[PDB]
Amino acid sequence: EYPLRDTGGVNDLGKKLRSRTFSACILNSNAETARDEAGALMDALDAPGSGELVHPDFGTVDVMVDSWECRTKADELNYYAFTVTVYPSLQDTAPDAET
Amino acid sequence: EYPLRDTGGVNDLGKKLRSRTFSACILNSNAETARDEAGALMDALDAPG
Amino acid sequence: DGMGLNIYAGDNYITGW
Amino acid sequence: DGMGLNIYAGDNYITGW
Amino acid sequence: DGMGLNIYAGDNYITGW
Amino acid sequence: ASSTSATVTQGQLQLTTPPVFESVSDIEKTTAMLGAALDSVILTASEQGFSTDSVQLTQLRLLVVADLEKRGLQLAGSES
Amino acid sequence: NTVTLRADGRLFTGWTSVSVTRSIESVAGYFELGVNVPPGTDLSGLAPGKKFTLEIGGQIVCTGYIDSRRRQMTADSMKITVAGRDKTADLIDCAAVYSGGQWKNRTLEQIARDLCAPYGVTVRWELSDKESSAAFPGFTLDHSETVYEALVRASRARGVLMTSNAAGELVFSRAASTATDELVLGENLLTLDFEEDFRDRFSEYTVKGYARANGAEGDDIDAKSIVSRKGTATDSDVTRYRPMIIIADSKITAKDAQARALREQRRRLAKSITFEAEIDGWTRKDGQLWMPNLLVTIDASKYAIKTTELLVSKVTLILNDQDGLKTRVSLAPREGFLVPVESDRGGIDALVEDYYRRHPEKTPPW
Amino acid sequence: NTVTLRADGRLFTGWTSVSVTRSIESVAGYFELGVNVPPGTDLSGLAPGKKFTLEIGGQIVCTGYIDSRRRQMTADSMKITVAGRDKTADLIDCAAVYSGGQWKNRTLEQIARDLCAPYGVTVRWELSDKESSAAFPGFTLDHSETVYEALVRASRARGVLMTSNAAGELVFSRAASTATDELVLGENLLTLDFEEDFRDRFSEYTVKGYARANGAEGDDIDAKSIVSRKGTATDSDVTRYRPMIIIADSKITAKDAQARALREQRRRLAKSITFEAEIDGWTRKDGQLWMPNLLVTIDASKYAIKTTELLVSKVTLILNDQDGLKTRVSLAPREGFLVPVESDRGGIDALVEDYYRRHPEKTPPW
Amino acid sequence: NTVTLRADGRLFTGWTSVSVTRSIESVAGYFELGVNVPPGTDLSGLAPGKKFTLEIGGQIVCTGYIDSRRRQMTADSMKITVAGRDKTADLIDCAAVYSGGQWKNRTLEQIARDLCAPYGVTVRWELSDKESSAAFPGFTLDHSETVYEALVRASRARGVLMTSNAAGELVFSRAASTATDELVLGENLLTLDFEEDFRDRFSEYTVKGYARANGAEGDDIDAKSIVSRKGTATDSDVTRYRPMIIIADSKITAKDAQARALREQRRRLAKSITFEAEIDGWTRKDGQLWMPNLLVTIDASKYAIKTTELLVSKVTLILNDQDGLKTRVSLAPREGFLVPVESDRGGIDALVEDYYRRHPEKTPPW
Amino acid sequence: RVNDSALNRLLTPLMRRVRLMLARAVVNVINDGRKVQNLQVGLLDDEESDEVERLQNYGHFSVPLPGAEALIACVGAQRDQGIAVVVEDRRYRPTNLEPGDAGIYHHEGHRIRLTKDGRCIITCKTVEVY
Amino acid sequence: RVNDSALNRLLTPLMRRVRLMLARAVVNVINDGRKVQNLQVGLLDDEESDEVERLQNYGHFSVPLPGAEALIACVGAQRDQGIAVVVEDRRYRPTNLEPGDAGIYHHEGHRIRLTKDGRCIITCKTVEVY
Amino acid sequence: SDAVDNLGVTQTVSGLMGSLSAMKGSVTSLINQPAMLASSLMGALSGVSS
Amino acid sequence: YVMLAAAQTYRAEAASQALTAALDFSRRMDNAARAPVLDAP
Repeated sequence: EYPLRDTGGVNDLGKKLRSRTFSACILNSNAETARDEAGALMDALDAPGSGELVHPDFGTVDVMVDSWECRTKADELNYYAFTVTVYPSLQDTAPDAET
Repeated sequence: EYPLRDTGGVNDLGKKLRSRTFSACILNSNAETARDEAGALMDALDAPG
Repeated sequence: DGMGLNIYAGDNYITGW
Repeated sequence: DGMGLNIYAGDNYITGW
Repeated sequence: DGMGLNIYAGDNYITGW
Repeated sequence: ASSTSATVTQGQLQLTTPPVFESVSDIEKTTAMLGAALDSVILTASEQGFSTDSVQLTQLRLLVVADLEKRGLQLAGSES
Repeated sequence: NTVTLRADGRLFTGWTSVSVTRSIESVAGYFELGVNVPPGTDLSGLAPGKKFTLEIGGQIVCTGYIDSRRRQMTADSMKITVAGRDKTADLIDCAAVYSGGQWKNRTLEQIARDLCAPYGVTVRWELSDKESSAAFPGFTLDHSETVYEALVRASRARGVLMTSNAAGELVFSRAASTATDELVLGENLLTLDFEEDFRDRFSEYTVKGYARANGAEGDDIDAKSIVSRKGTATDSDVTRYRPMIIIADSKITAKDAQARALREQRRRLAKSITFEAEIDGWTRKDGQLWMPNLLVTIDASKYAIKTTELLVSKVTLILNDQDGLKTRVSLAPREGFLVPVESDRGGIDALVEDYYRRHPEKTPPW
Repeated sequence: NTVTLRADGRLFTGWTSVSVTRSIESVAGYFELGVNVPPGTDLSGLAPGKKFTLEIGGQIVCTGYIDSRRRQMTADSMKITVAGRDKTADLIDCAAVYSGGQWKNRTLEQIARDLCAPYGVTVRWELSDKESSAAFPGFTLDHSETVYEALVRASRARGVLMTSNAAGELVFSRAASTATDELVLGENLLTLDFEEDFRDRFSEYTVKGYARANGAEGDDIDAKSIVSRKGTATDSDVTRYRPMIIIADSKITAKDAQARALREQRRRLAKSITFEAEIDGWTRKDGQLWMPNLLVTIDASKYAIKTTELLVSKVTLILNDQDGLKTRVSLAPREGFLVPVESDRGGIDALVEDYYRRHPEKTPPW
Repeated sequence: NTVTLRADGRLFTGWTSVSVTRSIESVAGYFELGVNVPPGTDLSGLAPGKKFTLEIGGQIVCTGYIDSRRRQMTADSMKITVAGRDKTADLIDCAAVYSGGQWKNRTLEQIARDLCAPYGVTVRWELSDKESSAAFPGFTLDHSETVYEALVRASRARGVLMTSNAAGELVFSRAASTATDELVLGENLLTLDFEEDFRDRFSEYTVKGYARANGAEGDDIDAKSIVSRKGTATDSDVTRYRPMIIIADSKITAKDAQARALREQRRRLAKSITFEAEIDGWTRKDGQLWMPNLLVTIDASKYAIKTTELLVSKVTLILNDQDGLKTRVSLAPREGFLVPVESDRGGIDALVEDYYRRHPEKTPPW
Repeated sequence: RVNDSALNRLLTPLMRRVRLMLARAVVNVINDGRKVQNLQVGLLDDEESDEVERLQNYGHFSVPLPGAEALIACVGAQRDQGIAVVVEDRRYRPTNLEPGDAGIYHHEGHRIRLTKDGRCIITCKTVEVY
Repeated sequence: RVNDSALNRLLTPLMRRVRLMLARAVVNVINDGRKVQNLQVGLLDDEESDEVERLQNYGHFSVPLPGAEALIACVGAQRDQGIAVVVEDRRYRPTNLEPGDAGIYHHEGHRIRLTKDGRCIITCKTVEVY
Repeated sequence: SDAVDNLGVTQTVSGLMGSLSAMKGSVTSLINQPAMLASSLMGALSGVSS
Repeated sequence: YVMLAAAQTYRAEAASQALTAALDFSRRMDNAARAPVLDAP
């Protein structure tokens, strides 16, 4: 935006990353298998590296987690809620050396 | 995100701390044992180490 | 610029020399 | 460092001397 | 003051002279 | 205008061109001629000045032809 | 329009932040780039001492050697940078080496070409003056003096200003003459800044020094005129008394005194009035990059500014993420970067010299 | 209480931000104002070189010449300022001009009046001492030395401190004697700052130099006493060894050495202990403005401070929007701005002089 | 692990913010503490001039005299601090006092012990060299020179570096030999910073000066060799020409020339490459505090860094509320703090000297 | 001391004193009544200096004529305490001598010269021993 | 001017100019054709200075031999305007004299010496009055 | 000495060889003084290692 | 005995240094997937 001028605009600059996110739930009829599955999900989300996310909406992608939650309510004995946000595992150098 | 280019870099440095939080309730029908338990839990919550 | 203005203004107490 | 870089670069107009 | 304290403290490597 | 105003380019900097290198078919002919001549030189060198000369000349031929093809004809966004 | 760094061996194209600087008030142009790579990869093509050549698009801006490379990483961030200057900056911090410290009868170009020989820098002389090429009756070198110090000492007395070319050469530059571009407040300006301070500009600069008496002139010059030398340059912009006296730098005659007095007055004029603008594009209106020593027409009349023509003095190109493509162009009056012979707009010799000075592209008779 | 700037021709009343500074540790008082006008209006009454007179309410604070004027405009803001100093600041950057560089037998007031004649500054001498008026046996001027440099060099040897008046004159100021105002922590203080650092104050300052032998004294002085001169001044606030040796500035005698040694000790005392306060009103308790050289009584006893009387050293008046009306007053001990003759609280001559020193409003016998 | 400040009379244990500094590139270690007390209490025990001894846990870090104490209070907040340096800092700002300026035939340790006698600082000499103990054929003292200036000049001439001990003494320190600690990127690093600039490192340093001709040597030395002296030290890290010429500091022989030329090269090497790290614990791995002059093994391979051993150059301990317990440790190559005799890893005398140099804990023959 | 001009203002006086320490001068008036010769010298331009002492070695004396060129060496870089070490009179100097010579002189002949092969020439007009 | 190295770069030239004001030199060539003696001196190392004028007091003259040690005193701290004030020849100097003496010599004897008890000794080979 | 001579086929070992020759020549002096003998021997070993 | 023990100690230190050199040689090589390039020194 210029001073004392009306016609303005914007200039393009690349494209920001695709920040995917989803909400998941772990529930059973045993209240112990549910806890075991929730623990497995915790320890698999909190792992070093990038893993094959499979989602009915996203598809098959390779992402690295950024955050997650595990909410229960002390009244629902089987329910465990999760909310995850993931970023694509795009690892490319800046200088991009050539010959 | 690298300017004037589509691609961007993402790198991992360790793992964040687990910020576990919970809520609790302490009630007793004596209406004085409830106060005693609440005070004991306050003292056990504010302590070194 | 607290010291950068004390140079342009006078200084009856010499900084150097 | 606006002036701290002008020392390392040239200065055809001498700062002192 | 990062440099302003190095003057009040010693400097076994001289800054000038 | 002084020389500080103008930005120098690589050709002038290395100077401190034969017309054959202007068009496309002439570039193709020149590359073919250089490749054939250097290949003949390598084959002949394989009998006098046996080994090191040939091993160096083959890589020189590869580098020269690669430079000419990658910079003269294989330009970015060339269509027919 | 990609910035390629021709380091030793291979090209490097993508960057995270670019900042290049160029000016005629300096003997070098520094560049600083920001690189981002996965932790653990090899960064050996960008090391101190490598031979670099910055190429913006298809044109070369700087050439020389890499100076510094910073690498840091904290609990939540990672930053790597790289720096460097021209090959002309090799003279700034390197001590001048010559066998006989004294040049008897040499000109400034010859002295510079004899001093910048061991390093590799090439001297370029652009002025076509008849008095700027006047040889030194004697020029000695203080020991442990850098090439930059020696050449600046000589150029100050000659009135010339020394600069670095865009190809790493040394240049004794000449100010431009034709207005090539236009900067206006309404069309192509994002930010202006006009400072007009009179804390340094005086009225009468008078330079005093000692005459020449070493050798041949010692049998001619008398005792009093050895010590009694003087030169004057008067300014009309300051109306009160405001004088200034300058002790000379070397052996001084009357014409040499007038020359330096004028050099000092014009340098003060250039340093007083300053214009700064932030345009949107790296490229010019014609299409080339923005570089120093360009005469432009300023039309900031909506802000009640009465300046009409200025000469650019500093150009810095930026590629920050928050900025985009910007270039902060700084401007100063042309009359501050002139040689004492020329002026801003008594015989046949004078008429011919005036013609060949008005038309610089013509070949002088010499 | 409007700040009117009497420029060349007409008055200017409304301002957006005002900042005025005054001190006795300086030879000028600078001001900076902010002006806001529609883009395109003519701003020519506020130009560099114009003769300005700042007038707060109905009283003049500064008078002199305008120095700088900045104008900037970005995509969402617009800022214009103006600056200036006194007419005494004309001496600071101007080179002293006199015909014969040497004054044989003159006093400091006469030297200053002969040096400040071409410019227009009027010299004012307030000290009634008998030793501060002692004539110089000889005083020469280094060529290309500013009037400020020469007068400061002389005043340092004399022990006097040089300042600028509120009407543009030069003043050889005298410290105040009567406690006029009161500053307490409970009533009229918004912010205090008490710094007490002992990184510079020493125990024994001793000055050494060369005696006088040029001419008439050369037929009397011997060889050893020419080089052997000394003066001492001891401080009782530093209980360790902590000495200091000072090479003199000019030809020295014993009494002159003692005077400089104290001058140095008292300047160190003044620079060591510093008080700073932010009061609410520009005006004083009586009603006049706040100005330097005033003896105030400090009652900051709720903060366990044991200082009782101080002397104002710097007053800066502010009219920012976020500030309102403020004046940051800085304070230093009085014993740091005295002449070596006087002291902070052997014959008939001594008694009479004491009486006429305790009562300054009386006329001395001279 | 409590920081007790033994002031004059009693202990002081609790603090609000603590910052201590120590280095071998300096002659003192400064500290700064913050004290919060009810407004109106007495803070006499913390006054300028008191004799303080800082004690971290059960160990003493600094000892000397208190320098400054700041007290400020506004409408919202209130802050009191206190500062101080070592007793070795008593020499930095105090002028050296000796009866006869010239020392005829003395060594550096004897000169230092004669100069630091009036103050109270004790000199400690750690080097076991045979050439660093070579006596000065003559050493004069510029009048009004501080003890710091004189001893630093002498130490620069000898190649030794001077430093302040942790007990307040002067020390002519010796660089460490055995790798005692390990700093890795994955285990015990919160933040690293690796700067590697080449704007100062040259290829060939060469020093020139004047020979010795005063007195006994004046009957022997000829005319030309008085003026013709030279010394050279070449660096192999800069591959371009890059020379440097140094005009010497005192009377100079060939061996002395090379000594300073090397000292200069090693100081530039130390000042060029710099590592900085923020570890979590004040204490070391064994348990003692972090102090300068320690040889650590760097294993920052994850960030592609090829340095293996470094020497700590500066340690600053912090106790801020936002920080916790931190100590910012700075590292420089060991080869920059060596004497010109030793090197980083022609007869029987050479073999014995090599053995007793490899094994420093042994007693030399002397 | 952040701006270029501020740094110039801060650093100028030291260089001015350095540049003004040593100086040349001309001699206009010589006073010999004092125990040390008092010259009246003329510095760079529009600058005089009265009562400037001249220093000469023990055992030698000479009274230069007006117009001689002196080397004024200011003591402690003050432009005061100016002392004249040498006063040369280039208009009256003996020229074209043998490689090894030494002798007194006067501004019209009068040479007591010591020449190569052991010759103590005494060229005067009326020599008077006493 | 925040960094140590930047401050060193800013402050070095002034100290270099200070340190290169007073200097020693060796005389290699003496030219006497000019009205002032022109020496060809040699400074610290790999540095020569041609046509350096020598200043001597009025009434005295002498032509030193090559190899004498001169004290070059640069004017205005420039390494130009070099002026030689004193040129000693330590190889040919009279030694072991009485407390109060004053004379003139030559590089092989030839002493016009003034001795304590009123003795004007004139030791030469062939003295020729004129 | 044999070890150093085997080393010296590629490098320059003349200084160490001369030092060893001097040590061999001055054996009778070293036998009487024990400290110098051991110090010189370890210095020679370190010289070989260098 | 002293000569023998000293020789053996230097031999052991040399062996450790040789291991360090070998591991540095192994570390020199990269491990990231990179496309090949024509080499010309």
